[PDB]
Amino acid sequence: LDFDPRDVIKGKDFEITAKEVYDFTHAVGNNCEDFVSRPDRTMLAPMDFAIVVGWRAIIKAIFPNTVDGDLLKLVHLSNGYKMIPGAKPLQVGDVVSTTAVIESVVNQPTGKIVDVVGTLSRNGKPVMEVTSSFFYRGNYTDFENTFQKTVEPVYQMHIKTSKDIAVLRSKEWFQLDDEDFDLLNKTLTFETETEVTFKNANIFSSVKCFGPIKVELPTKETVEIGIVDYEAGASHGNPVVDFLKRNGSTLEQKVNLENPIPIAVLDSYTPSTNEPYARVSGDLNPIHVSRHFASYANLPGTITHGMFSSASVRALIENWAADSVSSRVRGYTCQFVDMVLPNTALKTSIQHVGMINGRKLIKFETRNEDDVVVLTGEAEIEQPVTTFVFTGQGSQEQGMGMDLYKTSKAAQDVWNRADNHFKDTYGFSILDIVINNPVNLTIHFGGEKGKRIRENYSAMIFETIVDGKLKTEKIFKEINEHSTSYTFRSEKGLLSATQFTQPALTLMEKAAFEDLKSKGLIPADATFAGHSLGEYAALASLADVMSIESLVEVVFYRGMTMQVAVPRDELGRSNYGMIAINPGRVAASFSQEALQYVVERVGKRTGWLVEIVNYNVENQQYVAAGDLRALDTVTNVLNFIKLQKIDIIELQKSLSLEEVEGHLFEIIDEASKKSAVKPRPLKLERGFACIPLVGISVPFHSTYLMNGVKPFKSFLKKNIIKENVKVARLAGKYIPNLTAKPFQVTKEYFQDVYDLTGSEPIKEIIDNWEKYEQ
Amino acid sequence: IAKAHPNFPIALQWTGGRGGGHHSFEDAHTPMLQMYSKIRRHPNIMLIFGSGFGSADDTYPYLTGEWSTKFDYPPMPFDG
Amino acid sequence: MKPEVEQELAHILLTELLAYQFASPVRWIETQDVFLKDFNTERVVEIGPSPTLAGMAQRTLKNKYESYDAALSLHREILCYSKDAKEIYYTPDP
Amino acid sequence: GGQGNTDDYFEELRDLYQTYHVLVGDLIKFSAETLSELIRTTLDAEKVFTQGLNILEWLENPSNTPDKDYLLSIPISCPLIGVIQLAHYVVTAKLLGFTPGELRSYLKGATGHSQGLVTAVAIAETDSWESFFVSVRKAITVLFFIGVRCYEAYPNTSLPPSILEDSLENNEGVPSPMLSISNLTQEQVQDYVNKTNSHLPAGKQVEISLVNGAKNLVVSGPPQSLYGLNLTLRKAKAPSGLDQSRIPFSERKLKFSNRFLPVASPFHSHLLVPASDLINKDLVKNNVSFNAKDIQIPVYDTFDGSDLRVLSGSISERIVDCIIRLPVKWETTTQFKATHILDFGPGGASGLGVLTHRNKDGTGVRVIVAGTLDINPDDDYGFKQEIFDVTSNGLKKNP
Repeated sequence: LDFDPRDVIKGKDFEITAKEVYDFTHAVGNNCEDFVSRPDRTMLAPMDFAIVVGWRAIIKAIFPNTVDGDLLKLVHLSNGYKMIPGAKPLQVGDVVSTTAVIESVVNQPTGKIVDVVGTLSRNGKPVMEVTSSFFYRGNYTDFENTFQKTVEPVYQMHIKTSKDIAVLRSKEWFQLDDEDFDLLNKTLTFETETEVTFKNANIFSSVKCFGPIKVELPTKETVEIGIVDYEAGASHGNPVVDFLKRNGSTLEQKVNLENPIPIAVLDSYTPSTNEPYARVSGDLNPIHVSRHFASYANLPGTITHGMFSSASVRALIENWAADSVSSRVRGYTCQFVDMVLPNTALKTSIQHVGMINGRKLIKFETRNEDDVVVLTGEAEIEQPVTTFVFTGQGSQEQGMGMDLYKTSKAAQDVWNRADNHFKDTYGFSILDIVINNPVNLTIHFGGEKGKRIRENYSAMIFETIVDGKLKTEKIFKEINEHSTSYTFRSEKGLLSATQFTQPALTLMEKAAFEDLKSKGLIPADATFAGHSLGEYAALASLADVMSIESLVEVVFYRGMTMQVAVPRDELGRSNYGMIAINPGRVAASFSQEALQYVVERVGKRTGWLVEIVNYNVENQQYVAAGDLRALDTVTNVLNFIKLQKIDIIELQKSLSLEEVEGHLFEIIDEASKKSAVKPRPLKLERGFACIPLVGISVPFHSTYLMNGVKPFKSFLKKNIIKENVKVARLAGKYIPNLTAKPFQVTKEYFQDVYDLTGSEPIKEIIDNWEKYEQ
Repeated sequence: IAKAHPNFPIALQWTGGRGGGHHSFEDAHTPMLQMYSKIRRHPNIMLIFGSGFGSADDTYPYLTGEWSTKFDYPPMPFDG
Repeated sequence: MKPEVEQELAHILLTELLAYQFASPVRWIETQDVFLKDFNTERVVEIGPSPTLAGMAQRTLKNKYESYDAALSLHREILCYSKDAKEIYYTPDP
Repeated sequence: GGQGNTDDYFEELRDLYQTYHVLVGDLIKFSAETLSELIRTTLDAEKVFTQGLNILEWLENPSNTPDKDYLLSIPISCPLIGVIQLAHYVVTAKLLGFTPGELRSYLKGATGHSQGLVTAVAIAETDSWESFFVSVRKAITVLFFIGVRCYEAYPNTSLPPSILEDSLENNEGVPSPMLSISNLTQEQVQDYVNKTNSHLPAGKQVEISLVNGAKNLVVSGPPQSLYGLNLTLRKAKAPSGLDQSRIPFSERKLKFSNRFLPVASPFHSHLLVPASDLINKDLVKNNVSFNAKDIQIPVYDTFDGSDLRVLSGSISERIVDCIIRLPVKWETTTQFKATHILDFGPGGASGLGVLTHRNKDGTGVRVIVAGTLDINPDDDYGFKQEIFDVTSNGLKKNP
């Protein structure tokens, strides 16, 4: 008992044997059909097995002599787990190492509480944390070895005025690396961890407060600046939180749901005796087995184990809340209130009240037969494996999100930071675009702000690949240093010209997504993708690749680069477009290669441009784009061949491969000029299996635009910062559209993207791959 | 009907869809392939089978009962 | 490996991936599979203005993954943000 | 009858300790005593009977009975179904004043379902009333070691409620390790499970377990994967009251009911194969070993259909393989020519006898229920009394 109540307690290595959890699961009455396997293979364990492997280390903290306690009237108050995020649940082959450190020993009038935080590990890596709370009831005045230590709720400090940045460094515990840091309009959070040492019930003897100060980047990814550093003897409170109480808010990760939704009201049975559990848990506590002890402690009788009661109720939840998959429980905590006697039935409630970090916050509460509460706690329970797909262009409309923009504080903080940026950099606000799509938009170039904006318009350059030449040529030909205005033209409204839709769509999606992040609805292992425009709105929403101000920049530039490379008419409509082909309606046997046989001959024959741009769903959805003069030919040839049901597919079977060459050449050059009778203003119509796409007048995702990709790439290199991209939120969770395989930083992935695009940045990397080695 | 009248001969002319004239959708065999037992539990039912009969050889297997053999069933002979 | 050179390399890779994405076609087939076949997503959430991708996912689900999602018996749940707000907000009515 | 014909099989012991108490009281006492002795003498089955298996007190006060969650499990039921089958056998050999060997001398052959086949082969060695209890021991230990050596080979785990609720409105019960399919040929269910086995790995594949009728089949597998093929059947559903009466026959979609059999383990599958040697060692560990010269009446194989007199090695070896590994081809094992089938298995009016009747219906065989005393309006089968009628009212011959 010369044990130190301050040091950490080293447990002992416990290789899980496969029969230890088979025996545990039943002795707990854990009927959860998720944990038992066959011998000669490793087993999987319950989360509560942490206490089996943690007890011999956890309780060594209440033993040291300086913490003097009457072990008999010792009461277990609460127990919580925290499966740390990123680790797999424990398997039996795992030789788990445990380590426990006493956190705080607070001494109330009614006793003194000890809170031990054990941390179990395997292979060095921490696996899960276990918190617990005992209670030595009675009176103690041993303050000289009393100490409390807590983690405070992270405090946000939204600096707006200039006089607060003074009161901040007016303080001695507020210091940064560079006091010259621009503190205006930034957002400061305080992840602090405070310690305290008592000398009376209220008069502290030593307070410490520390924890980094972080700032929201333009990507809202917090980065540290400085370190809170406070220390004071003979305090009476803690100042560094008070100055954060009333000055700043509480960044509460727990977000309550709008209305609680009950899951179940169930019943369990305390065991016949406490001996079977006591033998498994290694807890030979004679309060639950013997009778000459429970009566010694004035107890109702040989009570159960409280920890058994926790494990049973947890098992009562994994089946019902986690649909009987255990890996979805990433944390669980529970309070003991009063005690229960064996062979008793418990009314357990299960309720969904909150959300955290995209995972469900399930409260529970167990009633006795007389319906008195014994257990209260909640669970860190995952959602199902989720995927967020983000839409593309062609789905824009009025007021899109402008309802949510009226509601979600965390959403309007996006449209604001966007238009304000556009208002000041291009004199042109989206929030006035979406709420009423205008037909034309003239940009005035007023005084100083005006000239500043006009040169900003003329400051963008459309490069073009011509024999390696990065040919610098002007985005805006009508602009010049003498223009005082500039107009935008579209007949239906500018939400039909991709010039402005791309930023509107990526905004609306990102502005609706980060509202979900405000509600704690996003997993850490969620996957994400986008259809042909939503890739940026996805990247920025999930991995925070770019600030919203720089995101809207590139998405607006993309619209422009797509726009200028196609000749529009007097009003700004194009001879190009895209079409949706459903190979199912033309022929029940219309293969994927049937489209390649039908349309490639159109392109090789008519010399025009049509190409199947998107492979959405096979034999059901393939969309093509390009020259409308050939697009309507590909339209009409299918509406004719469905009337004939001439399967080119069986022509590859019934006839030879090179006879059908000319055989379909006849049909195609016969129908090509038959359909070519079209006038100049080519208006597309829906036929048998062709579905026209409205608004879309540029044929994107075509080889026709291959020239304008090096300019974009060069531009992209400026806006996206390697510091902003985090590989953690990209490996395996991002599925690109260039490569339809999850984003992985591998050589073959580089070789996978290269051989389909023929780009030098990958050949120069794979040939210098030995930067892999350092 | 038969259960209502025990000693009153009532003949079931079970024809099948494959006959002439007015037309039923059912197959010939499968209804009698599983009602035969429910019938013979009444001795006052003459079971008669039609819909497609042209010679003795055509219907002889239905007369002896051999038709239900190729349908994996006890031989079930008909009454005409 | 060394995390920072990997940051560098991944930034390059993402850069060119978005770059040539401009003109190359969209292999939504193989994507629509891998996130629906390998990871076995239970909740696909279309974040957008109109439910185009939800309709695009149901018809590849019923068509090519009908025997599969039965042999495994998932509740493959398709939601757009537009039309399925209560199911994504977990605020259904009694 | 084997396992899975009724839901509450223990209720059939209610009457037996109640009705023929003066008659089966000694036998049930002997059986329960040797059975509890088996729990004590075996290494670690003290843990597999979580609420113990003292059955005698479960008889006087039903409050001492644990419910189906513990009562329907295999290591607790498999011996009890066998003792029920033996009790309905002793009451009639006794009420007919027959020593067991005397009654056995009457039959042409005896066979059992999934489970009862051990009871049949046990009866085939019985000669006297005192030489009866050694056979009772021989039988009941076989079923005790089958239940135990399986319940750890493939225990029951709690099914995720997301299926428990989604299966009820689909007009099904709690998914159990075996599922019964009617109105469907043996070729079509294979066509389907081949589609489902194509997805899942070997440890979750399913297979047909009981070719019960010609258009009545049972497949086994994990309750998860079985519910899965139950789903993949719903694409081939058609509600039974859809009135296809206005669409040609070949244009109709096959309607057929199905339900989960109240069982606790996938009999006649691969999931239990790892237990075969574990019981074979458990038997030779004890004295139980059946011989061909010891049986006089033929006993038929549920898998081959042949008599167990002729067998390469130990007969007791194929007996368990027919309950764990090999499927039962019930019409293949009913290739005998006899006039009456009296069944002592569990379930009575819903037991094996009724389906055997529906199979051998136009063959002129007359099944009688040797389990229950009741009445049947059309009298297609018989009951307790028809075993004991001395008038011409007992010898009734269906056509």
